Amino acid sequence: AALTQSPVSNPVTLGTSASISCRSTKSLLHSNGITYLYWYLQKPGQSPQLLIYQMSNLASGVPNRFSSSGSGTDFTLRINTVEAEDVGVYYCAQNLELPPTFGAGTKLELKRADAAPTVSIFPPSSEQLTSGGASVVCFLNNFYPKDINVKWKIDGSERQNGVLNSWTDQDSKDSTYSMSSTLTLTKDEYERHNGYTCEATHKTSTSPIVKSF
Amino acid sequence: AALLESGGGLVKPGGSLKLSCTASGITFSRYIMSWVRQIPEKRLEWVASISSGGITYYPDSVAGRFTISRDNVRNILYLQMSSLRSEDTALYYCARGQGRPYWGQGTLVTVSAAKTTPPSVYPAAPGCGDTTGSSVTLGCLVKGYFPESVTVTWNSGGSSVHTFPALLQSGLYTMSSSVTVPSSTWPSTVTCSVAHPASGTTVDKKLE
Repeated sequence: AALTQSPVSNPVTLGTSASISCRSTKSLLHSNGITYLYWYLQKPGQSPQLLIYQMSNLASGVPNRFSSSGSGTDFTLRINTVEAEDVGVYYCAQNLELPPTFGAGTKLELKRADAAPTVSIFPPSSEQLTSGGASVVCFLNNFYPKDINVKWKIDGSERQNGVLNSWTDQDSKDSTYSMSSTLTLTKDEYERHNGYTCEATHKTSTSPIVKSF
Repeated sequence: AALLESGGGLVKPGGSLKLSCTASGITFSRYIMSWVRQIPEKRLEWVASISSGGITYYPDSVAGRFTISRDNVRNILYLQMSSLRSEDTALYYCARGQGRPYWGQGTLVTVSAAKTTPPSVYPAAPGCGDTTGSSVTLGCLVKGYFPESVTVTWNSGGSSVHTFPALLQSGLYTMSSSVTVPSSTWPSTVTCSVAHPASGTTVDKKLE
């Protein structure tokens, strides 16, 4: 019994309804009249949360904006009046027979207005320096869409060697995206230069939001 | 009604570990109890099930290495793991899947050879010559730790927090966390609290 869902939903406007499809290779409708399909939610950095079970029973705590309908083989999770906090990955699954099987999950995409990244660069801490290490960090927070590049310039030169980037999931309250960029290097190398620039080229303005020290 | 997994931890390849699960409001002996697991990559993986009649089911992936059992009197569910493999690393859940599914908070099982290490916390504060004042961006850099499971807290009251996923570098994990507040309150002590149980460590650094 394989359950299949798409990896991403179409972008949804806050306040409007979202639909998440799911399909099973076998009918989940049991002779007792119950359809053994359940949905759970996985938010950024939290434990899975049951949403709906037996096709149309809400789990306590789950607001009635959530609902599920479908035949025995094709189902739809519906979320009306989508709120920013609804972001996350929705999984369908079946508990009709062994072995238990699960969908691959559908990430709810929330659409919103373009936003610029609030950049903030930081030089190696004194502590890290006393330990011989020297990493320069700069954040590019609360931007939209999640598309961006980031570029480092050491003393006016392009350095992409020891750079590591990390992106967060869509914010559950802001619907924006944030990213972290860290250029790690030896203290000896760090002192070998004086200027460090953090460049953030977002798909807006055409002009990069640079920051350096 | 609550299910509580326990017994997870760091174990060397080829090693063995026994997970247990207690419950409140659920009588294990009456259902098909199961164990499932999820690798951070996401998507649950069935690990084992045991029927009310005591029949055990296992997918090929663990077929002869894992043993699910149940103590009907003490109402405890067990998962005896052996010949542990790297691919077994994950968060393991105890679950009553029939009807309304119930599962625990989960227990982490790390199959590695690497030595566990506490995290090095470095404060990220505005240096000399930077746009500050109206809302400033502060943060803490956490690098040099192993058991990934690590949590950062800012005064226990943050809404403008941004915890970035940890990236593995040279065997060690590194993650950062940023916060933002107006300068009007800036001189009111900002402190980040990094917890890392797998090391029994908790580091706190007040920025500037």
